[PDB]
This record gives sequence, C-alpha cells and structure tokens, in this order.
Amino acid sequence: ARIFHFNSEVLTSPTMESTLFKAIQWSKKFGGLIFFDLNLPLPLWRSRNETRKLIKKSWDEANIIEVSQQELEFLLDEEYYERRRNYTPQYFAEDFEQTKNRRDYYHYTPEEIKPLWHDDLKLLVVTDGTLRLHYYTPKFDGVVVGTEDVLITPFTCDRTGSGDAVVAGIMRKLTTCPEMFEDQDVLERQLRFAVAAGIISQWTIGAVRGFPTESATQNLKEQVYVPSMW
Amino acid sequence: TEDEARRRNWIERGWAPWEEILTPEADFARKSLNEGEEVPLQSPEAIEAFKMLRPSYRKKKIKEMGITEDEWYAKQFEIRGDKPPPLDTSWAGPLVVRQIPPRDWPPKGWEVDRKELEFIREAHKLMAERVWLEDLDKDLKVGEDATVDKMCLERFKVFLKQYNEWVEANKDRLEEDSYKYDQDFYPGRRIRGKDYKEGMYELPFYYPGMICEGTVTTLHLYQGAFVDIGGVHEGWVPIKGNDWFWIRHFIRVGMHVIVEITAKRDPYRFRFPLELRFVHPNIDHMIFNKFDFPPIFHRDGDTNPDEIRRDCGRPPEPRKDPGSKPEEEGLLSDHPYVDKLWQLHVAEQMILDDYEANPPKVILKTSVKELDLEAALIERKYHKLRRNIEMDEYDSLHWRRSLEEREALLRDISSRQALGLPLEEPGRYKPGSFFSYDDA
Amino acid sequence: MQTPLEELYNVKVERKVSQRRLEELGVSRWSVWKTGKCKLPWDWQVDQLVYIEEGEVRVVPEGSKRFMQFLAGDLVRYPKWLEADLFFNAPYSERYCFKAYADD
Repeated sequence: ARIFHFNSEVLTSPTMESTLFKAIQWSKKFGGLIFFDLNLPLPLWRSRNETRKLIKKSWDEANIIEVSQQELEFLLDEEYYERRRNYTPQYFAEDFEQTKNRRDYYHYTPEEIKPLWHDDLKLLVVTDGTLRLHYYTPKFDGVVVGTEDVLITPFTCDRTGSGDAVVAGIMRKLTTCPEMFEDQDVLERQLRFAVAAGIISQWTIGAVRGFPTESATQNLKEQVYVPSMW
Repeated sequence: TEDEARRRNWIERGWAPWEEILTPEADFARKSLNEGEEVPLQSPEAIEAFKMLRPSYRKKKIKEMGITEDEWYAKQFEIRGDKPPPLDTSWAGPLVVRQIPPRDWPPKGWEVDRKELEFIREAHKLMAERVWLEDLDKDLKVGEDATVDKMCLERFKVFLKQYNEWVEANKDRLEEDSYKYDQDFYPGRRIRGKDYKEGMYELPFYYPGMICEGTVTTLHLYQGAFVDIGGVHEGWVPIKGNDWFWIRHFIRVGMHVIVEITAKRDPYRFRFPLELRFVHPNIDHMIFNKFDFPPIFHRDGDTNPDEIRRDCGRPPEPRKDPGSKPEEEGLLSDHPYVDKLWQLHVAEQMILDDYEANPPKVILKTSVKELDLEAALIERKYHKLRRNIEMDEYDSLHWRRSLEEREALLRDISSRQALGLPLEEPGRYKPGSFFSYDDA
Repeated sequence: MQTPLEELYNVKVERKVSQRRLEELGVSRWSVWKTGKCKLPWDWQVDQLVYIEEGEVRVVPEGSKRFMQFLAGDLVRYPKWLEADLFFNAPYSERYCFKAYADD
C-alpha cells in the first residue's frame, strides 16, 4: 500500500490506538504515506485541549491531513472565528464585495495554521463541504472553488458519505499524479475531480449506494467547470 | 415654466447637476441616440464619440496632445460648468484673544481643589471688560516686552495643572469606554489605538468661543467638513446637500483653516461632540441647508423614547389633543390602597366566620400575617365596620390631595395666562391634520 | 442610558434635609398623605414638594425601565408635566405641598 488511511475513531479504543501506531511504523518503513482523515466522533468534541492532546501523536505521524472547517476552527479557536464571521462594519464596507453580504468563505492564513503544522506534513486540506477546498503545502497554499446542488433532486438527496467521496477522490489523484504535491496548478485541477465526486455522492440515499464511478465524476467535472479549469 | 421648477427642485428637493463621469460606451450612447435609431451619425460630437470607442484611438489622440495617459484619466474627473465668484474674506479688525479656562471645568464626578477652582473661575469675569480698537496701541507690548514670562497667566496655569492631573488619571478609562461603546472609528469619535498620540487635547480642554487653527481631513456630502483641531476628537462644520455643489470649490481636504467652536456636546449621545464654523474662509453666504438638530446615537440602553429626547434637546412625541381642559375635570378621591384594604377586609371576615362555625377568574392570595384579627374579633363579638371606615379616611386623604392640586392649578393658570406662559407642555398635543340607584 | 433619571426628568432631591430647612418651608403645616403597598399613576399638573416621613417610594416615569428611589427624610420636588407610576411596598407617610408659578 502506498497510502495508509485512518480516522480518529480508532483513538477512542485503547486496543486500536496501540495497533494503529504499529501499522504506521510498518507503512513508513515500506515508504507508504499516512493519510489522517480526522472525522472527530462525538466524545472528541467536548473540549479543545483534551482533543488536541489525544490526537497530537497521530497528527504528527500524518503526511496528509483532511479536516472540515468546523474541525479546524474547533482545534484552533472556535469563538474567535465565530466572532470574525459575525462582524459587520458600522458605517460603510471596506470594499465593494463586502456590500453584497455574501457567504463567508474565509481562507485561513498559513500563520493561523502554524500551531498544527509539522515537518513531515505534505498536504493539509480543509473542506467547507464541497463548496471550498482549502489546501496547504510547505511551499504554497490556496483554495479550490466548488459548488453543491442537492435541491436539484429534493427527494433523493442525502449528504451522508459525501465527505468520504471527497477523500477517496483525493487519494485517487494523489497516487496517480505525484506532482500534485509540488505543482499548485496541477493540484487545483486534480482537486476539482474530488469536488465533483462529492457533489454526485449527495444525490443518492445511502453512502455506499450513491458513491460515483470515475467516468461519471469526470463527466460532471467537465460540465461544471469551464474548459480552461479542467 | 422651466425656470421655477428647476429652482423648486434645487430648494425643495435638493437637486444639483452633479458631474457624471461616463465611460466611452456610455458617452457614445447619449450622443448617438439623440440623432435617431439607425442613421448615419452627423454631429461632430457623436462622430468623435464613435472614434473614442477604441482605446487605441484614444492613445493616439492623447499622444498628439502631448499629455500622459494618467493626466487624461484625471481630466475626466473635472468639475464642469461655471465657477462661483472667488471668496473675499475680510477681517473685522484684529483677532484679539484671552486664555480663559473653559467654564465647564471640571468634568462631572471629578474632584478638584475648590479653592484653586475659585481662583480659576475669577477669569470668567474678564469677558465683561470692554476693548476698543482705538485703544490697542497706547501700551502695546512687543518683542522683548512680549515674552511669555512677562504675561499674567496665573489663573490659566492653575487650570493647566488641574487639566494635566485629570488627563493622567482618566486617559486609559476614556479609551476603554471608546472601545466598549464605539465599534468602528469615524470622524468625531475618539482617536484610539495606534492613531492616538500623547498630547492630543481632550474634550474638557475646549469650550465654545475658542478660535482654533486646523486642517480639513474629511468631506461628507450629507454631514459636512471635519477639521483636525489638535484634539482626540475632530471638529465638525455642518454642510449638506446642494450647498456642496459650490462649496466644494473652496473647502478642500488638507487645507489649513481658522475655525470657531460653536458648541461642545457629550460624545456618548451626539455623533459630533465639537461643532465648528469656518472663520477663514468665510462661507456663511453659501450655506443654505441647516440641521434642525445635531445628530445623535440610538444605543443599546435607549429603550424609552421620552428619555432619549430629554438627553438631547428634541421635542416630545406629539399626541392628539384631548379637547378637554384639565382644570374642569372632576376631582379624584379613590385612593389606590383601598383595593388592598378591601381584600384584607374580606379575608378577616371569612376567617371570623370559620371561627364561629368550626371553633374569566382572578384569584387573590391573602396572608394571615397582614390581618388584624384581634380587633376584628372584638368587633365581631360586639355585634359600617372599622375597615370600611379605614377606607373612607384613605379616600379623604386622596381627595384632599386632589383638591390642593386643583386649587394650585387654578392660580397657576391665571399667572401663566397673564405672563404669556404655556399651559400645556410645548410640543405635546399637536392639533388636527398633523396625524336611579343613588336616589332610590 | 448613562444619565440618571433625576437629571433627565428634573426631579430635585434634597436627601437628609436639616430641621432648619423644614421650618423655613413650613413643613409642619403641610397636609398628610399616606398609603400601604400599592401603585399610583399620576400626571403632575403643578409642581409638588414632598417630604417623606416614613417608608420609601420607587418612581417609574412613563415608558421607563428604571426607577427613582426616595427614602424617609428626603425632600422631593416633582416637576410640572411629569407622568410616572409611584410604587409602594410598605407603609408610607409624607407631607406635601403643591406649588404654582412663582410661590416657592
């Protein structure tokens, strides 16, 4: 295996946690990359400090990390970003775009992310659903603009499992396109494939039942994005 | 006609022919559509506007005029039409000043030496002294005779000593209140954070009548010009609406002016605590739109409209006139406590009855510890009642109170009618278009 | 708001009045008004001087969420055109006098 993938649910079990770090040792010995898909279970949302201590060892062993926007803000400071989103200028907007009162897609700076960065981390992805994919590398950072449409099928839409399709789409392109780690333009184009997979996954009841094929994902990507973004 | 309507729009509706800086496409649209729909453009303006639709032609035209591109970009933002007659500000004699401490020193809730304060307050009687221009020459001190040590400024120096003590003890608290109350900075708010510099004058340093030199920092089309007069709050000259159409030619950002303080207000309630007027240049003849009242904040703790209008000088909320004279109404004698006495009376009587027998709804709980059963039982065994008599004596006290108010009101009416004083609260009670058992 | 109700509504108070001031005003000849726990709405048509002898009253101006509290020993001047609710929670006793224009 070239990518070793695990969630934080294994950290809630004393047996699996010991087994997990032996699996990581073997995978690294054989050159595999470690993918930490956080997906915090219910107990790990109680307090920031306890969760950070619980995940720190597994966080440091990971080469690729995927977290949601809510998980990232919870791990750094939940109240600061909530206050940031609710701020409204008193007299006039600082720019024309701030007048439109659009949804907040704040891109975290690499200095804000710095408490969570370590030496072995190659790629950090922060997902705002399928709407935004913020990516962070040692050399560069940026955001991929996505979209969602569950109102196109109101009676079959089900968001469960769409986070897994995005992660699976990332791993599909990482293994076959190793230059994603070093080329920003290549990384953005390949991440749009993961966005398309997440969109299709939300159109069916049931996670496994609705997981999309490669050709369907590639078709949707070319339909949604203009040809220059393929 | 099309002369009074234009004047009517200017005066009543605030119309002004503000410049419209158009793109080449917009400029071509207005020049070409005046000719027809699909016709050969004939007017030299529309023909030139057709040529200007290509920026390559504009660059060639710009080079032939010898100017740069940015200069051409700046020439389109130029005021069109005629210019107002240039200002001619004349000084009404020399500017003669005194160093007079503000009358409102010290601030409320700040304790100073009352002996020093009375020494300070002696300078306020100097305003009554008369000065004639025929007399500012007889004993004029100049040069070496006009150094600062030669002047008597003892009363102003005592004010400065108290002012500096107040500044060092309240500077941090005032900045903390600015952040608590004012979310964003705006001209007229307290300068704070990195923009604050030590030595900026606090509000108690200013008073109406002072002459200041300052620079114009902000022009607002609906508010006026804001002037930095060396304080932690910028001054405000109220100018709004059509007046800016001509005044913008003379009042510019960054220019030095001489201003006079006309009012100083509380920054918590009023948006612009320092109100100014321009002394140099004089633009009194150009200002026609006036603020009825100084603008205020409507803050979190302002829930009662009647309290808000008392904090400023604004009129009461108008009401329909009742159409009845208060001095002709019947007197009131129903004491409000009688309803409570009645409940106690009923509670005692029902407790007495139980004592004998066994020795849309509203419920009124009554306590046994607020009843006087020792007197009630003696009255019960003896047999209106005492409680009924107690209700009449409370009614008599209330009736006497109403009688004395009415008697004072009748005398008050005669005095006010003779002296031309209002009978009702001014602003209240606007007029229309503004919006038998006993004998048997 | 920050401004006290007494300042806003021009309710002059002289808490802890000396006996000399009482005799200068002739309070001993003023009429007596008393009450128990109740609520009294009133709109003052003339100024009224009130000397509280017992108890306390909390005065809520019309539309207000705050109150003014006056205790026994205070001399209160309720201004003309004031509208308020007077609240009592215990036995209360006062001596009052209504003042027309000038007068006192």
